[PDB]
Amino acid sequence: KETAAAKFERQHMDSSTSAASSSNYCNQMMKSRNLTKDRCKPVNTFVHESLADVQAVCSQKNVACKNGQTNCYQSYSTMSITDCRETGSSKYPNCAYKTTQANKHIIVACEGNPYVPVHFDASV
Repeated sequence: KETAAAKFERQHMDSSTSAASSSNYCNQMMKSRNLTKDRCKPVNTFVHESLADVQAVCSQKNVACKNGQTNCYQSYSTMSITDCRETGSSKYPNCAYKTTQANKHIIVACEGNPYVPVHFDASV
């Protein structure tokens, strides 16, 4: 079955674009990445960087995860990201999101060997 590292790439990476180009970006990407298959996921962030730069965060600033775990890392640099949050008209299966583009540091949780990101914690 899908690994946790492959699932983080499917849910959070979009190296093919530099930034969201229109208000429809979240609607199209949440659907195409299959995140609205069983239900509408309420929030999700896409990161518009190369996978090598996001995997490198695992060896950057170790910080506590919002749930208290200590295998989280904060990127030293800000990154281009897109926040997708479910709107008031969202109704399964036609899930609807608001697209917000921003430049922030990201926080991920890492595991394994190679040690790579497997959960997107927060952006700050």
